[PDB]
Amino acid sequence: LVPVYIYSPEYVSMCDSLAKIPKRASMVHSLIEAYALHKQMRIVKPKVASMEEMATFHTDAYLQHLQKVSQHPDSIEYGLGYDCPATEGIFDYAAAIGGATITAAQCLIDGMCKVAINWSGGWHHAKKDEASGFCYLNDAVLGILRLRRKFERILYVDLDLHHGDGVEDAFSFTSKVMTVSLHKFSPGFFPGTGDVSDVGLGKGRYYSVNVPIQDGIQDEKYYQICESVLKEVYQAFNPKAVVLQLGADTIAGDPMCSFNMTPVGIGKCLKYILQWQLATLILGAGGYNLANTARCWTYLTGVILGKTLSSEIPDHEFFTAYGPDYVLEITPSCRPDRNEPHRIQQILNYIKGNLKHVVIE
Ligand SMILES: CN(C)c1ccc(C(=O)NCCCCCCC(=O)NO)cc1
Ligand SMILES: [K+]
Ligand SMILES: [K+]
Ligand SMILES: [Zn+2]
Repeated sequence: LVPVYIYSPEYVSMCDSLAKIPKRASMVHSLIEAYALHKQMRIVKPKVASMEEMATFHTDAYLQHLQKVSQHPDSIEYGLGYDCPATEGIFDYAAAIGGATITAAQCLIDGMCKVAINWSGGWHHAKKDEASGFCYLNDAVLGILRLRRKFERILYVDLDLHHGDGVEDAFSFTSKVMTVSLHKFSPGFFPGTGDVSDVGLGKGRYYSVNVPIQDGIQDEKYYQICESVLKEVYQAFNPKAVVLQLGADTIAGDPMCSFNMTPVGIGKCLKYILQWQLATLILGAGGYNLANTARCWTYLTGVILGKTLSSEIPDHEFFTAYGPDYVLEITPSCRPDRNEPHRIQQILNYIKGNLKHVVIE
């Protein structure tokens, strides 16, 4: 039907308080509203996740400590400290984002929509009892566990710059959820996991697909790799629902300065997934050039709505942040692509061999 847009003014205000991305949620929604895209979507207010719902993946012990420090020596033991500081109210922030993704997943299984959007979600590094990489709660896993009540095989596609290790670890032992992550992979780069030989464990073996990619990849080659993998994944795995993480830290201009992507390339990967006509949960999380992240997700929202957007950024609250040209398009950086053609073919062929075992159920 009409895409569902998870939004409430209190929810965006909560997401703006994250120290790593101040006011990014307001910038994203303000630009989407500036293009009047919210009038073409069904606005759904997100609920706050309960302790029972967060406990479907996270352990009690980790959730108790998170709730205590939210209002300590054992904080480092649960991954709280450096990348994830235990600030006041951090448990309610986690429950808010986790509940937003659960809400979007609930809309999918109720037949209310075929696409549900929660751009502020997709924190894919958190483990069942350990925070990691700015992630205290793994709302992506919680969203998958909610769709799992109705859909038998769920495909998780992680297009963030970083490896989605938390989601992959959560389902590394099952064949009922397949994780596919395209990410920068280089010794020293966070989180350091997700080589192409990472395929899963036990009965989940060959149901974890990882595409290690080097710096400087652009739209054309990226869609070549993504369409090649998604085509083989769709025919070998035959999914019934898709969870799509679209972190914008791959876009040119991001301080990560690794990939050299534009939203047009990500949108072509998104169009290929929407053509499957499946229930699709859209997440974001990643993105540290605030204006470029709003640019990307606004463009991707238009791709979902099938609309073509005006190049000029309309005047709004955060208009001054869209220099230097104040247009929606993003120009790739003039730096080399470090992806050798023979290395990419070697990675794709290795994945093709792994997926042949999936065609032998
Ligand atoms: C300049 N400065 C203080 C820092 C710069 C980079 C990092 C970092 O990458 N840390 C490793 C954790 C990265 C997790 C990124 C989360 C993400 O986007 N996942 O997709 C840390 C501090
Ligand atoms: K990824
Ligand atoms: K798996
Ligand atoms: Zn990232």
